[PDB]
Amino acid sequence: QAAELFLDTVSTFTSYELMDYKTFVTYTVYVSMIALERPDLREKVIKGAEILEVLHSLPAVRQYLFSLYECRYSVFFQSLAVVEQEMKKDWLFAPHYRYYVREMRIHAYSQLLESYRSLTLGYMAEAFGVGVEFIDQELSRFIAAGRLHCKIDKVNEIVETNRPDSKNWQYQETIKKGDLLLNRVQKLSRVINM
Amino acid sequence: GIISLLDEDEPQLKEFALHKLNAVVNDFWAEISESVDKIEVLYEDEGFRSRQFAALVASKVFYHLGAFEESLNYALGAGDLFNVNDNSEYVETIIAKCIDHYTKQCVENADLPEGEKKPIDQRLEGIVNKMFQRCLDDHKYKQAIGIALETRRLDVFEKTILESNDVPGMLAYSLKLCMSLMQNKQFRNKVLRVLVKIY
Amino acid sequence: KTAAAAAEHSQRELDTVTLEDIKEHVKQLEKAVSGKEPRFVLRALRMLPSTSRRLNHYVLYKAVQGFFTSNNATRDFLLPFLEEPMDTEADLQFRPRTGKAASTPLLPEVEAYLQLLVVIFMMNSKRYKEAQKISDDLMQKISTQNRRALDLVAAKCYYYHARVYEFLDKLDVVRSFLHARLRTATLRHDADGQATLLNLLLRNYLHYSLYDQAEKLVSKSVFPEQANNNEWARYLYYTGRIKAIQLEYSEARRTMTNALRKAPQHTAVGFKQTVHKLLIVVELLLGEIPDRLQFRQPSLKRSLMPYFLLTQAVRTGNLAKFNQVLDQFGEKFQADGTYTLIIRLRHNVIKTGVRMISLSYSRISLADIAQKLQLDSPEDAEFIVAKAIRDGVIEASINHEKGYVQSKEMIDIYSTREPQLAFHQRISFCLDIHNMSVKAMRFP
Amino acid sequence: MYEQLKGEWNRKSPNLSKCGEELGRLKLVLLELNFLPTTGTKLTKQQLILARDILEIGAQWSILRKDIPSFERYMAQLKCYYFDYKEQLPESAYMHQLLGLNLLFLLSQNRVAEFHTELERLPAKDIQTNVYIKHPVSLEQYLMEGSYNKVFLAKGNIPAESYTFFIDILLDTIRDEIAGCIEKAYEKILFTEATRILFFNTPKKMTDYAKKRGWVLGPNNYYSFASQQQKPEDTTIPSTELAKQVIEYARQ
Amino acid sequence: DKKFHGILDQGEGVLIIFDEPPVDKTYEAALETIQNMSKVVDSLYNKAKKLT
Amino acid sequence: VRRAAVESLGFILFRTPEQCPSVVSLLSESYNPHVRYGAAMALGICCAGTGNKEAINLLEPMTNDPVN
Amino acid sequence: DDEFEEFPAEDWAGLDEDEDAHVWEDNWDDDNVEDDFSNQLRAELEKHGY
Amino acid sequence: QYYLSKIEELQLIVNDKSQNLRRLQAQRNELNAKVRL
Amino acid sequence: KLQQELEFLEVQEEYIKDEQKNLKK
Amino acid sequence: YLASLIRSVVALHNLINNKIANRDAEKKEG
Repeated sequence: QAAELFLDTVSTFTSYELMDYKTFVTYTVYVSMIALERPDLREKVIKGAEILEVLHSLPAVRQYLFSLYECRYSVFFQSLAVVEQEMKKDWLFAPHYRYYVREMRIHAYSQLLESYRSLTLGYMAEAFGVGVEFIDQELSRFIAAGRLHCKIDKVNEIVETNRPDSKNWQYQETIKKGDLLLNRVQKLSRVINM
Repeated sequence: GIISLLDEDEPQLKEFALHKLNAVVNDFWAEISESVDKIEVLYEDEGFRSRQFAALVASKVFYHLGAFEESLNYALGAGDLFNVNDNSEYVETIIAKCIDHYTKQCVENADLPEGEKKPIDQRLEGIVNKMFQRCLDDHKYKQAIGIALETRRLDVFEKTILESNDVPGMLAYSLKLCMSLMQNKQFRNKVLRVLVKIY
Repeated sequence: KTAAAAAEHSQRELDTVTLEDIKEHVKQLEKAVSGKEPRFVLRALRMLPSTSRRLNHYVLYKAVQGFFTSNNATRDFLLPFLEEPMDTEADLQFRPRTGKAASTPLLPEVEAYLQLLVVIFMMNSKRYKEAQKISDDLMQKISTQNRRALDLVAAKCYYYHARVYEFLDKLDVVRSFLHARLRTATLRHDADGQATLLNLLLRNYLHYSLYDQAEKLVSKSVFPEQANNNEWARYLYYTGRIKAIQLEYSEARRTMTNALRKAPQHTAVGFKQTVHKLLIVVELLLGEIPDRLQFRQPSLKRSLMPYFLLTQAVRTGNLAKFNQVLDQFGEKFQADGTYTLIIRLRHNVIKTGVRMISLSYSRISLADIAQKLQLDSPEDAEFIVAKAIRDGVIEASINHEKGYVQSKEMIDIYSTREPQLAFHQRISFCLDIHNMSVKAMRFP
Repeated sequence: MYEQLKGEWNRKSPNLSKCGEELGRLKLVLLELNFLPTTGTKLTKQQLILARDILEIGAQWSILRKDIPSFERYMAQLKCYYFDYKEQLPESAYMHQLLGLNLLFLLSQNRVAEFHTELERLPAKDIQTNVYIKHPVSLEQYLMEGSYNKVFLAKGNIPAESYTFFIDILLDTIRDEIAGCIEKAYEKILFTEATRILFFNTPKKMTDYAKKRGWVLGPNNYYSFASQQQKPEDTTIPSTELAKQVIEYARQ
Repeated sequence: DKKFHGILDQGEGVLIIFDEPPVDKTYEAALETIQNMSKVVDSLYNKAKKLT
Repeated sequence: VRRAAVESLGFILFRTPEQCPSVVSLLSESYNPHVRYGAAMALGICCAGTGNKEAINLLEPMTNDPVN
Repeated sequence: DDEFEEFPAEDWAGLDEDEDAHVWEDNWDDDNVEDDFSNQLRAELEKHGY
Repeated sequence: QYYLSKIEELQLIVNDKSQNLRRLQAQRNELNAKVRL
Repeated sequence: KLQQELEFLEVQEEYIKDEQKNLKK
Repeated sequence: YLASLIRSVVALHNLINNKIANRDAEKKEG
């Protein structure tokens, strides 16, 4: 909801309200980064001429935004940590443990391991920073969190993903919503006959 | 569980365990409801001198289970202990079921009376006879004729008018019952033949 | 003196308002007797507790002396039992029955209500012996009179009777009364009365922890589906609690979430607290992660904060931290009766962690799982995964070489059909809705 | 009446002739008046005392003689007689230990509802003190959480009343449980795998394993048989339930 | 960017190319119908008429 | 058969004049005017000299039915 | 209308603060305790040498 | 007169059911008349 | 009196329920 | 999900509408 009503680059004042137009943009970049990973975001925000101009104004902000767009994790994680540090210095710090970096890398890891089947932990580690153990524990923590649809073959140190087909994943979504709405109609069956 | 005291091969131990079942029947239900197997063992153990009252508490077990008809059958097989007490609500329930059974059996055995009748149980006929006899002798003939007509006996109206004819308008009362209420001639013939023989 | 007089006059006016509420109740029963309608009776019983929180001994004696224009046993019982205050300046025109109204005998329904209203008033006054005597008179009168509409009254009357006897600790003695009225209800097909008596009986077995007898009776006693919503909720919760004690886990979670949904959302604060604690403990034992949105309950913050830490301990797999918090704030868990389960979760935390990590990993090392969940033993890790697979909670298998575990497979014949097979009861719900409509489309 | 309360049962009662004396005890003293009311009558209180004493003696005799019908009958009599809790009488001593043995063997009969409901009847009897009665609780706790061999070593001692045969009967339930657990979805079972790690180093248990259940021994290895199949599905019970739905909303 | 239909199996050093069947949009359309025909109605209506 | 079977029912059901209007709540209003005609005639037959007070009320709408 | 006080109604005796006083929706993972990620990545960079 | 009462209750159940069955028949009949018109 | 009165009334009403229900199809 | 449930929901809507109407009629008739 934030992004959908906040990409509008029509400011009531040239530099006011949110302390600047540059601060306005940084909020836009953060919100969009939380929003989505890489659909035709090239045609949604990257195509934005004012967007490209303000990223020219802020090189580091342009750096991580292009790093996410290019899916180059070696610079992405360092820049993502810089982003989290910057958000710490900001009063809009509400997702202190949920959606600073963990959600963005959940999107990034999903983007990475999708179109992959069995990418080795040792090589995905160096392609995504350093510390093979650090990536291994991060993957284990996020799989426990629920996202990163994959499993880890520890005896061989492999990342065997389980991406459902379009039919399979969507069928899973329908049975989930069927569960929620059976709960709903059972509640409504409670509402009746009383 | 007290079921072990009945599971012992000592007849005196069995009898001791099964005295107070008819007294704890009101308070304890779950323990007696689950003990159907034990009372079946006691019922099968007919060499023990308490077969009849074991069948009585077997009917009490089926009172707990909710099978009033099966409890009726068990107290039926006990025989003389079906009518231990004539004034209770469970007694009223079982006699009402037995009257319904007697009514159905009498109707079908009168619709097909040329032999091959379903065996009229001596034990069932005995308790039935006792129950409507006392319901006739309670000296409330505004309802004695009504329960008699519900019982559906061929000779019961004749018995009612041959006994103490309290409220002698009962003759006209049963007259209008057979004139308007009872009209299905196939089983009406019993009331009709009594009605013609008296009037 | 002006302020005190104004306050006394105002409270007397509210006392007269409550008397008019009781007078409205009397007119409701006059209409109910005229129309043979127990539904508007149910409305009267629904509206009584709303005004029940503010009554006065003097206004009760006013209603007693007014309604009992003709001398009756109810007035003779209330004269010594009801202790009205001293002389009061406020009096009302007590002449509701004149001529034929006074000549006609008292209605059994209003007699049961005055008796039930006295016993609620005695308990509000925190009296026991007089309350039990009025309640005994109520059940005696209801037993003697055999009208059909009285047993619907008798349901809630026996309900509150045994609730009083629970405070009296006669909750053991009242069992004979409960069973005797159960037999009468069985004779008269009084499903609501049956529902009340089993609920009282189950609470009796709860207070004595007589769970083996409770489960043996529940497994054989059929409960009415069309019973009252509150009685249904209490019965279902008690059934859920005893199944939880019985380790009937999937049935427990189904019953407890059904009971929570069946309870009124605006009321039943104590019932709500109990069901939150029940769902937290049972689902944590299951490993079914507790519902996070339930933590926003405004009435359960302090009780669920240690429960939140218990959830965190269950996910993590640590022992010492939650053992400390149990030693700190475990007394309320003992009062709720889940402390034996609490320790069971404390030692089944490893089982829950094994399930979650098995869902996480494809081929996890037995050494790795032992290190993760603080086993420090390859053999104990092998035993745990052996015990998980034999329980069938997870699909993790054992290969004594290194601990292999199979992965999933693409969708088969029945994997697309098990939702429709388990969900096509939609039309069964539709047909019972339609049948209820057929029952509930009376034209006049 | 009140004859030889424990005259020969305290020191040693190994003979079978004492069964007749016990039967005479049941006829005369156990059947004096009743065991139900226990309102007053301290004489009946002592009658309950002797009833519990002969029940524990019968329990010890039955567990030593290995007679399931007699032992179960004594267990049920013990439960029904103890159904009357009188707090003024001296509790414990006979209570916690016997209840632990009874519950432990009941779990060997695979009953958990009675175990937990008795635990709820005993709030602090099981957790605060009385290792006599928490020993079965600890054994079940370990046997549910993570242990097979650790359970065996834990079973090696009984603090309740010695009588280390409930551990053997639980050992018989866990050999059955282990056999089921290895008849589960396991991939392979070596002969040394079944013989060494778990238990039963080449006893008659080994012949029982090799002859009773499937998974025929290959080369020093038992292997899983045909249990998972592609199952080309005739799909007939989906048709029946579809017809059940059809008839369900073909009317009303 | 969904311009290709495959999965990169690095463990085998290959990429498994799969022909994705797109006729399964009935699935997503059905879910959208479930969402916008149930959520917008059941909660609103039966929270407005809480008492019945 | 429809008009016949909705008119020759009062011969049997005149023993229950209170049930004459009950068994025709659909016949007197049915889309078949002959069925409505039979229902009307059935109540008329089964109530010969009875002030039913209910058959009259249900037959009042049929006194002005559009079909002749 | 009654509050069903018969069931044990142990109201929460803190009455001090609402931890999630705003509309924030928490997750089971969101409440884990760590030194966020920036410090962890710095330690990762240090152990690799840069 | 108690089996009397039970038969009356079964009578009441039949009547209550037959209410909407009669009404449903009448309104569907009206619908068929409307479409014929 | 009322016994067979309600018996006959039940028989007739239970019948007419099923018969008028026969038109739902 | 979308024929049996939909029939159940619409039938439920009809019943709860009828129940509301019947309850209001019973309470406000007199």
